[PDB]
Amino acid sequence: MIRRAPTTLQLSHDDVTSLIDDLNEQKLKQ
Amino acid sequence: YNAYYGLGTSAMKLGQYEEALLYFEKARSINPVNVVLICCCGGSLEKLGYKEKALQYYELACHLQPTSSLSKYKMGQLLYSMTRYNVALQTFEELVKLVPDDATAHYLLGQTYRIVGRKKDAIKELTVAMNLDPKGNQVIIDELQKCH
Amino acid sequence: GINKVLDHLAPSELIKPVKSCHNKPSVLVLDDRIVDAATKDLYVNGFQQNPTPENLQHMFHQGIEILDSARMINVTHLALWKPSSFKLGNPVDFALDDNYDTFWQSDGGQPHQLDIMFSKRMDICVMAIFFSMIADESYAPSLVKVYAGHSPSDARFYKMLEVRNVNGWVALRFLDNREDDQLLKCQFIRLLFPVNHENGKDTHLRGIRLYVPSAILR
Amino acid sequence: MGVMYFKKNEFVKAKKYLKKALEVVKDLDPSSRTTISIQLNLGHTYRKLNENEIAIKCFRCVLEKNDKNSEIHCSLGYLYLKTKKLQKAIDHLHKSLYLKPNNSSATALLKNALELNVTL
Repeated sequence: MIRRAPTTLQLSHDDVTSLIDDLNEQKLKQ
Repeated sequence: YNAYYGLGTSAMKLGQYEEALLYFEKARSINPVNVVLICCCGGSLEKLGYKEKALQYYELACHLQPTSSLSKYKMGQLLYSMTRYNVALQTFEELVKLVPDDATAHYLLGQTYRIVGRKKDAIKELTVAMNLDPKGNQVIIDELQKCH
Repeated sequence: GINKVLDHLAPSELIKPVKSCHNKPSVLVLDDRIVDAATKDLYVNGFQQNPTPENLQHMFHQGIEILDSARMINVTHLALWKPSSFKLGNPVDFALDDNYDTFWQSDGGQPHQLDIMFSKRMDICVMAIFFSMIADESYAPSLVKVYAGHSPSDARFYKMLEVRNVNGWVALRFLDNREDDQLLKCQFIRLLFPVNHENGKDTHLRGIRLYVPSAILR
Repeated sequence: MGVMYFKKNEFVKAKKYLKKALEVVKDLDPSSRTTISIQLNLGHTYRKLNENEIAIKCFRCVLEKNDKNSEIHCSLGYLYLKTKKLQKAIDHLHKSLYLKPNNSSATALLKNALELNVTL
């Protein structure tokens, strides 16, 4: 049988934008 | 570190002074023992406006390498900009001692002597400057009639 | 405040002194046999038998470095170019390659046009063109008119150029349009070559450049 | 099932189902584009579950099994910059740029990582 290629999860741009922002206020904190 | 230095230079030529400084600090961190990396980073700092930190880095460089002609050139330029001609005089003196055959050193030495007020030193150094090189004599001539 | 600014945008009685323009197109003299301060400003290579091409290739270089010697920014490659027509031998690249040996040649109607249309608003201040009366007398540009405008729609006449004898770079800074800025502010520039010397047909362009204002480790 | 529960913003059951998928396939056939997808999706779930250590471990495993993967190196850069392992972050990010020069987010991530490293 022709097994379908399993779907793979992607790293979205929204989450990385959120993380880089959070890092910006993190460094702005001190 | 060569890639970091090249990135810093590429950012510098485009005007992004703070980015170029950002690359140059990492370039220093990779190789702490250097001289012209120190000079370029300090020049970036004075482009930012941090003259005191640039002076401290320049002093660290000159301490690391007591014999560094370009570093001493940078101390001379920065002290001329900051009106510290009292110590700039000895900086140019040691520099022209290091390099006796370059007309640029004689030019700056005579200019600093004229700014201080020693007319004889200024005219002697400018005369040496014109004798060595006529390619840039146009500025040397002007420094003549200004002093005369 | 609303009224006073509208008066500033629309000065009705303030501007028009007498309305007595001559309305004739001003003609610029390019001759290099007379020495003058204004001519020296626009003519760079200096006034001088015909030099051999190797001197012409030689003098082609110092004219380049002298123009490049001053504090200046070159954006000749920062715009799109479209001549009237090619001849399949040399595109405008050989005109903008800063090489005297290579050149660009058009082939088509007598009023040849060279289009220099920009992508962004850049304020050109110095216009540089190289001519070779003796190397290219057959295809020498005898009559030059430079346009100006913000688009192909609104191209308008700017200046007149009569060519009698110029073997050298020609510097063309703009002062009439803006006396305050001493530079030109347009996005669309086109050139016309309606006639050549001794009743020529086609025209070369040895050099062209565009000027705008604003130890190491390996 | 794990992927659909992840898409449904319900990560806890997705995590357990992907764990079951891994443990079923753990003993046999490490290759053949199956363990790779299992471990990649599991690492993505852990990174969205905010637990980073096992996610980094699984991402390292798949990077061992496959080095030609720009997305994997971007994910390692993400995870390392989430922690304070800046050297590994910049190394994996430069690797990703090498793998694919034209990456949209990676440029900003590299700028932020360099700025943080210099300010550190």
